[PDB]
Amino acid sequence: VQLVESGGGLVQAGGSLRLSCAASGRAFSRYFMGWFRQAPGKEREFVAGISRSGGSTDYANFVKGRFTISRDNAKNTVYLQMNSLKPEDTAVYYCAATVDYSGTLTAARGREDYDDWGQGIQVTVSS
Amino acid sequence: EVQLVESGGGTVQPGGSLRLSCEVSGTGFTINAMGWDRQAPGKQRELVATITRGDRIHYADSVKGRFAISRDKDKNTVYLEMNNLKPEDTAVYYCDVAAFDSSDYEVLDSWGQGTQVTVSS
Amino acid sequence: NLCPFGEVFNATRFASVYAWNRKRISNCVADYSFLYNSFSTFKCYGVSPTKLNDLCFTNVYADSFVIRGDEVRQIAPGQTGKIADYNYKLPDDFTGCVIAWNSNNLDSKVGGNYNYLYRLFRKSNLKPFERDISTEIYQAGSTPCNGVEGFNCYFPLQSYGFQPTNGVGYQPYRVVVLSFELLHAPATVCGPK
Ligand SMILES: *[C@@H]1O[C@H](CO)[C@@H](O[C@@H]2O[C@H](CO)[C@@H](O)[C@H](O)[C@H]2NC(C)=O)[C@H](O)[C@H]1NC(C)=O
Ligand SMILES: [Cl-]
Ligand SMILES: [Cl-]
Ligand SMILES: [Cl-]
Ligand SMILES: [Cl-]
Ligand SMILES: [Cl-]
Repeated sequence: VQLVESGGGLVQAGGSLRLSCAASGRAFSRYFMGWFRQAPGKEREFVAGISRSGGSTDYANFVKGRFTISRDNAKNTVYLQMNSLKPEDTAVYYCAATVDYSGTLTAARGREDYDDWGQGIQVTVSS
Repeated sequence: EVQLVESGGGTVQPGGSLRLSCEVSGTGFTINAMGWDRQAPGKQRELVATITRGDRIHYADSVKGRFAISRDKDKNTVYLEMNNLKPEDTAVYYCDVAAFDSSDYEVLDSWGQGTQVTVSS
Repeated sequence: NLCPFGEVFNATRFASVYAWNRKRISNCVADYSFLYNSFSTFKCYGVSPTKLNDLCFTNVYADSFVIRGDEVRQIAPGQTGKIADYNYKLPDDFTGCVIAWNSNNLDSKVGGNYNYLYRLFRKSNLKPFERDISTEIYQAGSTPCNGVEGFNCYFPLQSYGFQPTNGVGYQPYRVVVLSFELLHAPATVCGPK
């Protein structure tokens, strides 16, 4: 399955951005979806996760209520709305998918928990 | 952790031989492995030889053919016969036991205190 | 007072998976903050990890052991494979979280660390949370083994043999499985709330 990201780019501190990630194929309602970020000089780290039905969300400790993850299964797309952006948020942002085989997955935060990745989009928050 | 007793070791002339022994005493635990590692003054710890459950013997490449490990047939002691010793075999040798409490699976693994082996004229 | 998760996660020694360790967590206040600060796997089933500090459970278990990196995916409800089938099995209705990290720096050694074992063969799959530490010879073919190894007759445990140059899928990973059980009984393992 191919994951393709859009959105992102440059923004002024305190502004907002929406990222999206569209999946190929017909299995998208099977997937737990995650967003990860990779900032200059650090490894990739979890940002947000959402269950296959959208019933459960999960946010890293640095989100602090600022970002919303959402999905539209009828468009094969997961979204990350990012508000009140800080320069600390500058990073390459990745989409990722993992199949919820048991139907009960409510969080997935490890780099090794996902098998398919989007290409990464640069997000830059300027002072 | 399990209580270990090591014996043997010390100084030997190059080409000579030494026998190390490592005894694990007591009861109430199940043994997964008993063996020897070694660590030379600069370098990291490496396997020498070990015996795992089922009497499976594993050797490091640097000792295969010169060292022999064996299990005592009447107690939980393993022996390392070191033959044809050479200066590079000089190291601290450590008994290395993996075991667990047979009732509550508490991990009891232990390194020995280490025994110096010095191969020099 | 504070629940001793540190004794589990930061234990210097971990169990072989076939002899996996269970620690029961009870009569204590559970601070889950350490989960949000590191791990290569962190999947939860039926529970939201950021809610744990406001939740109460009747039993909490922490199960721990070492497996290969490419086996961590078998520590999940519904999985199959030698580890899920023959060593450590989660129930379909598992509620809890599975946490793992690469432990190459502690659990491998030059020339190989053979101290960690797993069960390669079994006549039937484990039931959820079953532990098998038996060492009968496994009959893989039609001929009875009569307790002796031979063609088609195998000792059932195998050593991983972790070497620091193994590919990351074959390196050792330490795993902690946290079970949060909400039973028909008072729920006395709570977060700070
Ligand atoms: C296992 O040990 C680590 C290292 O001591 C603990 O992590 C530290 O926790 C304190 C207080 O929570 C923090 O101030 C440090 O920043 C942490 N250090 C690191 C490197 O993360 C960890 O809490 C322990 N695990 C458990 C379950 O108690
Ligand atoms: Cl948040
Ligand atoms: Cl939807
Ligand atoms: Cl929950
Ligand atoms: Cl069986
Ligand atoms: Cl690999």
